[PDB]
Formats: sequence, structure tokens, C-alpha cells
Amino acid sequence: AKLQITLTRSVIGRPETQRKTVEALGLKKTNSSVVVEDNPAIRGQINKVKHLVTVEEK
Amino acid sequence: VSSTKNGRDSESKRLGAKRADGQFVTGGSILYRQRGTKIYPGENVGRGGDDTLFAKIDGVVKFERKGRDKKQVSVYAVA
Amino acid sequence: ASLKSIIRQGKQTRSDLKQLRKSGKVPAVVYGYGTKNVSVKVDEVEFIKVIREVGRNGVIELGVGSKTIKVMVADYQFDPLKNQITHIDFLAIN
Amino acid sequence: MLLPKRVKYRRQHRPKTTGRSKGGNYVTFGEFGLQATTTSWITSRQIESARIAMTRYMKRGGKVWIKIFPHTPYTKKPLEVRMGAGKGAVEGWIAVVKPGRILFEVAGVSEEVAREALRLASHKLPVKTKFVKREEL
RNA sequence: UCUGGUGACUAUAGCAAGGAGGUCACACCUGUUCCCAUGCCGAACACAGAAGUUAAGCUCCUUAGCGUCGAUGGUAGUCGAACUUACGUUCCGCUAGAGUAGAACGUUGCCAGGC
RNA sequence: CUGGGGCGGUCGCCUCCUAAAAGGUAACGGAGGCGCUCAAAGGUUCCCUCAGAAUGGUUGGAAAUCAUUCAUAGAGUGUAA
RNA sequence: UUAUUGGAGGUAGAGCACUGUUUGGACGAGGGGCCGGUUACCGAAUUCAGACAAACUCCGAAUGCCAAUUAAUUUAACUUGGGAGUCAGAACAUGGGUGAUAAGGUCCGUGUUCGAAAGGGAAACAGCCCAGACCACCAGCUAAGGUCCCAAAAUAUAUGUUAAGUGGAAAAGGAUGUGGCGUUGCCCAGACAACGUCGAGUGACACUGCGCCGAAAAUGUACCGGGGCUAAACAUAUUACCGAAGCUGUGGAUUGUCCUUUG
Ligand SMILES: [Mg+2]
Ligand SMILES: [Mg+2]
Ligand SMILES: [Mg+2]
Ligand SMILES: [Mg+2]
Ligand SMILES: [Mg+2]
Ligand SMILES: [Mg+2]
Ligand SMILES: [Mg+2]
Ligand SMILES: [Mg+2]
Ligand SMILES: [Mg+2]
Ligand SMILES: [Mg+2]
Ligand SMILES: [Mg+2]
Ligand SMILES: [Mg+2]
Ligand SMILES: [Mg+2]
Ligand SMILES: [Mg+2]
Ligand SMILES: [Mg+2]
Ligand SMILES: [Mg+2]
Ligand SMILES: [Mg+2]
Ligand SMILES: [Mg+2]
Ligand SMILES: [Mg+2]
Ligand SMILES: [Mg+2]
Ligand SMILES: [Mg+2]
Ligand SMILES: [Mg+2]
Ligand SMILES: [Mg+2]
Ligand SMILES: [Mg+2]
Ligand SMILES: [Mg+2]
Ligand SMILES: [Mg+2]
Ligand SMILES: [Mg+2]
Ligand SMILES: [Mg+2]
Ligand SMILES: [Mg+2]
Ligand SMILES: [Mg+2]
Repeated sequence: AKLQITLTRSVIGRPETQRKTVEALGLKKTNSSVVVEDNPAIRGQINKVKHLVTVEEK
Repeated sequence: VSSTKNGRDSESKRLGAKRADGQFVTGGSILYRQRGTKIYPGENVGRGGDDTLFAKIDGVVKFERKGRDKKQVSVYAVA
Repeated sequence: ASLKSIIRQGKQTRSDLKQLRKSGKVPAVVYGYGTKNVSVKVDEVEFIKVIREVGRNGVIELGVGSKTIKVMVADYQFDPLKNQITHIDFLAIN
Repeated sequence: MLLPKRVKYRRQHRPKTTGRSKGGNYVTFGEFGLQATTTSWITSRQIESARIAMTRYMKRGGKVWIKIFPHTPYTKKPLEVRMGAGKGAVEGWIAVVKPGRILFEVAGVSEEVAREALRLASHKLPVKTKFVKREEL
């Protein structure tokens, strides 16, 4: 349906492969959120960076 | 007094594949660069003097097996 | 020749295989005549006592769920360090 | 005193040390054996000292096998030399063991003689060892 | 359907063994007069033939003996993460090689003939 | 140039390994070659298919050569790999 | 950037089908003991089993790479022209060479940080863990790490281990130190000790957790930061709190994008 994603860990000290994924989700600073819809391409980007974000089912 | 007698090397030659499977190419473009024939030519593909594989016409490129353990390149027409 | 088995469920991960071996259990499969591939569980201590009384090559009537199958032993993977059996393959014969 | 008669390349890279035994970790030729528990190199002087102390205790009774051969040469640069003017001359021949590998096998003797003969050998290797039987079941 | 010609397919199509088959096709076979031919040999190649034969090639059956193909399950290795400096451990994805069960004594397009 | 400098050695080109399954990638790191040749060892059209092993056979240096069965190239391919 | 498809290539690992290396056992041919032959010995061939490889491969990943889809989320990319500075790099983790499986060593690859980055922790400490400072505030929520006093927050709950101040610097080896889990011997017929008595348990093996010895250096206790600790140590679970210039709250400044009342 919809998902709420929150950048909970900061992004510095991380490889650039993981920084570009966080930008592709549309997250900007720490504790900043975004609301998108569920999609198997969106779950792939959450899978890559799952130790940095938090997902709730909206 | 000690010395060595190994310091020589050649300049490397940029071999290997140059276009990808499924990609549209123009009618004279180099597909694969090799010593000897690791990959044969197939349809609409020429084989150069230094064993370079190149396309005859413009189209999409397909890598495909040939026998048990042989490989070839073809280019097919419609784009 | 009356050993008991428990059917494993789908997709054992790495953790619950080594958690299964820190008990006295060992993973196993059955296949062969008249059956299908079923992956099971066997107690290690009970398995040794059955082998040591019917031999290396004998017939075992083990039960999978409800039914019982006459089963011989095909192969087994062994850990030579720390000396425990880590996998056993079962073969149905009729 | 074990060494190969001819080698294609005299100067080689040193072997990879981490991991487990690739193979050769069950006794096949004899009755008893000595397996390794940690990881080291064995430099072909150790297995000459260990084979002699193996042999004189058994009073030339049963047979003894060695499952290890030193294949790899290693080099050493001479005394008090600056770094880097080529790779030095060879020094000796090593063989790499990892935990699991059987080192010696004995046969043709009683069990308590085999434990003592392998115990005397084990004090001459640089690796922790363990006494094993011929596995079955 | 049978035979033949000719194409497609990683030998599951191969190799070996055993047994049947023929003047319709095919082949051994007859001959060197002619085109043509052999570092010598009409063996081969080419030509002229149709007395003979299913022995062989060939085709059809039988077999898993060798080769080939080959899961499931487990293990080795490893991307990412978390502890740590140990010839490391733990979690989660992916997942071999070897070995086992098994598959397999080909499948199929076009034409002509014989049904 | 240089694990201070000197003495020693090296300075251009080709091929392997290191090189981390695209390409590329250093060290006074490990191994070797070049500074040509061919008037056919070029082009085209037709034919042919090996070394090696085994078994027999005057010379047999064991193996030269001959016949026979197998033999995935192990042969040969001007010159290193 | 991800999902899905397709493809190139020979690492890790495995393996011995080629090339080389190697251990045992058989088979027989040859020389070969002899009296030409036996038998012993030798080397070569063929086989059975079992091992090794950066310059070996019958095999062969994970990841990375090249591309295409009216895919989904994002915001860059490219060309032309004007103006530069840079060509002494360092530590950490990891894949490798060299060296001595030595160096805060040296040389390459892949990432982070420093350089050019304050703030909190690590006693102090460019490169380690958390985290990126527009400016006020005597307001709140948290990260890494922590909650007996120095010094902010639990002398908090529950279970167990340790007796060495281990914790709070090291090995081969040695040992009736103590807990846990298994297999198997001798049991009240009387063992197992000591000399008929003794009257209940007694041994071996195996895998393990914590600890002991091994342990000697120079101005002054002298690696827990100090006091001090038998838990304020260690392990496993739970619930609370402290904790940053991170994030929220209130006000203000500058620039920009929208709508646009230029608010
Ligand atoms: Mg093996
Ligand atoms: Mg004739
Ligand atoms: Mg497999
Ligand atoms: Mg690469
Ligand atoms: Mg490459
Ligand atoms: Mg030279
Ligand atoms: Mg390897
Ligand atoms: Mg290497
Ligand atoms: Mg290799
Ligand atoms: Mg420069
Ligand atoms: Mg420089
Ligand atoms: Mg340095
Ligand atoms: Mg270092
Ligand atoms: Mg680097
Ligand atoms: Mg500077
Ligand atoms: Mg920066
Ligand atoms: Mg700072
Ligand atoms: Mg401080
Ligand atoms: Mg410190
Ligand atoms: Mg600073
Ligand atoms: Mg709070
Ligand atoms: Mg916390
Ligand atoms: Mg103070
Ligand atoms: Mg306080
Ligand atoms: Mg102490
Ligand atoms: Mg200690
Ligand atoms: Mg001590
Ligand atoms: Mg003192
Ligand atoms: Mg003190
Ligand atoms: Mg802020």
C-alpha cells in the first residue's frame, strides 16, 4: 500500500554505493522521512540499505 | 654485490569485448578483439586480418554457442 | 531397526541447522524406490545404536510421519575433527 | 632430507595459511595416526627428527608411513642486507598442514605402543596434535 | 507407417556386444575397350558392366558394458551486516566441485518412391 | 634511476605470471625473446591426414625403414611464450 | 539507484582429464642371483589406493562489468568558451607481492577518515566509534558509550560461573583446581580403601566453560585513569534513565524554488 521510510543512522562513514541509494529514495538529512508506495523495485532499495532506515506500514 | 635480470614487460593490448549483447550497432563497428579465434564469426560478421571480429551491416548483436564448446557472434537486421 | 524421524519444514537457514546439531539431531534425506524426496531429522545417539546392532549395511525400518519404509544407508558426511556425524543419506530399496 | 629432485620454478610465492584441510584427513594405510589441530609449516628437518624418534621406539616392528612431503621451496636473504635487490637464494623446503591433516600412520603393533611412539614424535613438531583410530560405523 | 535423398539440434544422438534382414533401394561384386588415374599398384580415382552374394557396409531388434547427461539434500567459498585481532566468531542472502538416486541404445523439418 | 650516495646493474620493442573471473594496474618482483627471414615458407584450385604406443620383420645402435591396431592433436605449425 | 531479462570473462573453492612433483602396494617384460635361468637387486612400463601447484585445469561461484524495458523512484549529464591550483600524501580495514606469515617498513588494488572538519566517546591522544557547527535561548528526544565517589544517570530485576584482585598485557608444556553434558566398566551377593571387619556407591573414556604454574629490568606505587570493588568481575535475558554544536521547539538573518496577498 504505502510505506514510511525514515533515515535513522547517518550516512557519513559509508561507501558511496550506499549513499547514492539513500538519495534515490529521496532522504535528505537524519530523521527525515518520505512516504512512497510498495513496489518490488522499492523493496530492493530498502534491502540494500536496511541497516540505515526504518520502515513502517502506513 | 647483487643484481637482478628481470625487468622487462610488454605494453598491454586492450583485448576483449567491445559491444554488449542486445545492443544496436552501426555497420562497421568492432565487436571483439582477440589473438587467435576464441570466438568464431557467425551471421553478418566479418573476421579481420588480426582476428578482429566486426559487423557487416547495422543491427543488434547476439552471442551464441556453436558446438559443444565453441562460441560465435551474429548480427541480425531489424532494429 | 525401529528408528524414528521428524520431517523438516521448508528452507532451513544456516542458524537453525547448527542449532539443530547442537542438539543430538542430524539432518537427513530419504529417496529411492516408490518414494519422493523428503528431508528429515534423526537423533544421533539412537542412530549409532541401531547401526552398531545391524551393521554398516543392514535394513532399517524407519518411520516418516505415519508409514514405515525399509531403508538402507547410502552415504554419510563425517566431521573428523570433533568426531560427530553431520549428514546421512537414506535409500529405499523394497 | 626429503626434497624433490627437480622443480620447474625455484622461487615461489608463499602458501596460503588460513582455512581447513583440503583432503587427506582419514587414515587409510595403517591402524593408528596423528592428526593436526592447529596450523603451521613443517620444514623437512622436523619430519626427519620425528621419523627417527618414531622408529627407534618401535624396535623396527611394524611399518610407518608419512603422509606429508615438502614440495615448496622458501628463500632467505643473507646476513645484514638492505631491502630489495632481488629475491634471495633458497634455504629449505616446507609443507603446509591445516587442522585435520594426518601426519604419520603406524601399523603392525599394539595400541599402547602406538600411543607412546606417536607421543614421542609429537614433541618435535611445531603443531598441536591428537591420537586417532581408524574410523568406521 | 517403410525406404532413400537432404537440413536442424551441447554424444540423452557415441562406442562396444548379441540377434535377424535383401535383385525394390543401397553395397560388395565383373572388367580396363574408351574419358580419366596411381612419387609403384584400375588398391584408390574414373569409366564400362550386371554373372554372383546379405558375408561385410547398411537397416531393424536386444542390452546399460565403456563414454555422455544428471537432480534433491548437505558441505566448501562468498556479497552485505554485527562483534572482534583471533591462522577468528555470529546473522542474512546467493550457492559450487566431488559423490549418490536417476536419464539414456536419439528427437525432428522438406522431397521422392514404396505403402 | 637508485630503500643515503658511490661501486655494480639497467634505460627502446614482444610474450607469460603477479593482476584480486570486463579492461587497466607498481617495485633493483619472477621467467624468457627481438634489432629478422621467405621469390616461396606468398595467391588460387584440387587431393591427403599425424606424433606416440603395441605387435611382427635381414641390416636392427633400443628406436632409422616396412606392415598392422589404437592414438584429440599429445604431432606439426620459419623464429621466444 | 533498484527490480526483471540477456551476455562477456576462468578468480575463490575444488580436482588430477594434460604438464610437472610425490607416497605406499601389486603386476608382469628386460638386465639381473646363479649353475643360460631360480632368488636378490636395479631401472622402465601398466594398474589399485592416496596427496601438491602463481606461471596445471575435465570443472567452476559470490560479487563486480556491458547493455535494454511506454518499469518504479531521484537530479543530474553533455558541448563550447574564460580563469585556476594540484604532480612530497598519511593511518585504519581488507585482497596480494617484497621482507623473516618482522617493522608506526616498502610497493600495487578496493573502501572510509585526516588533509581541508569543529562537537561527544576512547584517561590524555590529526587518521579509531557516533556524528557534518547560519545566529540567540537557564526548553525537550536520542546516537556511540555509560549509571558506587571523583563525575550526569539503576549500590536496578532474574538465573548462573569465578576465589585468582583473574578481571586490570604473553607460548610450548604440566597438573586429583572447580562446573556442565555424554558413552561405558565394577554395585548392596557386599565392591571401591585399610586391616574376618568395613555397608554404598566406584572407575575409565570423550567433549566442553572459567581458572593455576610456566612469568626476570633499570628516577617513584606504575597498563583498572584514581579511590576503591568478591561484585562496582564475567555470561545470558528484561525494564528505566543520562548522554552531542545530531533531530525537534520558539524567534531572527541571507539566498533560492513555487504559489503569488510580493505575501
Ligand atoms: Mg581425495
Ligand atoms: Mg577392382
Ligand atoms: Mg553439483
Ligand atoms: Mg576484476
Ligand atoms: Mg583482467
Ligand atoms: Mg634481453
Ligand atoms: Mg586454490
Ligand atoms: Mg598468488
Ligand atoms: Mg589456478
Ligand atoms: Mg608524474
Ligand atoms: Mg609521487
Ligand atoms: Mg608507512
Ligand atoms: Mg604492516
Ligand atoms: Mg589504498
Ligand atoms: Mg597540505
Ligand atoms: Mg569530506
Ligand atoms: Mg574531531
Ligand atoms: Mg575528552
Ligand atoms: Mg588509550
Ligand atoms: Mg584537528
Ligand atoms: Mg531521555
Ligand atoms: Mg544504547
Ligand atoms: Mg574532575
Ligand atoms: Mg552521580
Ligand atoms: Mg592482573
Ligand atoms: Mg595467562
Ligand atoms: Mg603464569
Ligand atoms: Mg620499583
Ligand atoms: Mg594503579
Ligand atoms: Mg542543526
